[PDB]
Amino acid sequence: MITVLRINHRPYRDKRITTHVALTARAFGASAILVDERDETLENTIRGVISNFGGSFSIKTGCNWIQEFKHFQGIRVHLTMYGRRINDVIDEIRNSGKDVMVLVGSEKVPIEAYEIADYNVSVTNQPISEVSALAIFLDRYFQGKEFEF
Amino acid sequence: MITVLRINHRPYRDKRITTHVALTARAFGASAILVDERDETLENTIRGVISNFGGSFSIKTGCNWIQEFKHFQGIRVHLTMYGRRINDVIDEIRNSGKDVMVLVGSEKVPIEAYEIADYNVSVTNQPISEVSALAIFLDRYFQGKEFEFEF
Repeated sequence: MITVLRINHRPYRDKRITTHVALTARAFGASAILVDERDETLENTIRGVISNFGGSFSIKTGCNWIQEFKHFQGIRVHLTMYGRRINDVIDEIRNSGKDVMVLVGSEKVPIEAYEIADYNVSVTNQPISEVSALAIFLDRYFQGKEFEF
Repeated sequence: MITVLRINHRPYRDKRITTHVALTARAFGASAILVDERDETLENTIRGVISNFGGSFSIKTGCNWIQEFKHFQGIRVHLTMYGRRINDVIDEIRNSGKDVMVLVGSEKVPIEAYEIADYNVSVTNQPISEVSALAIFLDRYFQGKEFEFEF
C-alpha cells in the first residue's frame, strides 16, 4: 500500500494544488493521503470524489508529518530536486515488497526529510510541478499499469 | 513538435495550476504553450525559467483557443477523462510524424474541444489534475526519454 504524505499545505491558499496532489495520488494507485495542516473543506471535497467515483482511498488532515514519516512501517520516499534519479532506485523500492510513504511538498533545503527518508528521489533538474513528480513516481512504481475503481 | 493549448486559465482566480502546467509542458518536452487568457505574470515567470535553465520553449497568452485548435496544422489531441485510453492511440499519434497540439483544460471543458479534437485521450477515467494528465501524455509520447532532453 502507498500513502502520500503531503506537507506545506496552507488551507487558506493551497486547496487547489493539494486537491490536485490527492486526486493524482488516488488515480495512480496510492491508497491514502495524509496532509499536514488540518483542512475540513479539503477532506469534504476529496471524500466527495471518493463517494462519487468509488474505492476506499483515504484522506486525513491535521497530521504531524515528522512523526508520520519517522514512524511509518515501510519505505520512506522523499520526492525532491535534491534527490538521485528515480530510475536508479525504483526497482529496489518496488522489489522490496514493503508499504511505501511518499513525501511531497518539501521546501527550503529539506533537512528534516533528508534525515528520515530511505530514498530521496528526483525526476529532472528542470523546474517541475510536485503533481507531475508524484505522477511519474507512481507510474514508475506501478510500471505503467492501469487501475480499477 | 508538441504545442500545449491551455484553456480555462483564470488569472485573477489562480495562476499556480497554469504555471504548473507550463513548467510540465517545458520539462517534459513540449516546444510551446498557448494560453487562452492573457497573463503577463505567467509569461514573465516562464520566460524567467527559460532564461535561467535554458532551451527554446515559448509561451504565448491571450489566444483564441477555438481558432488555434481548429486550424492547427497537425494532430489535435484533447486530454480528458471522458476520452479514449491513451495506450490505444499513443503509438499512431507518435508514428504519424505530425506536429501535435495538446489541449488541457480545467473544470468543465466546452463541448467544442471534444468535437474539434482528432483524438480525445484519457490517461485515466478518474478525476485527475491536468498537470498529471499532461505529464503522462508527454511521458508516453516520448517513451520515457524526455528527461534525457538537453536544455
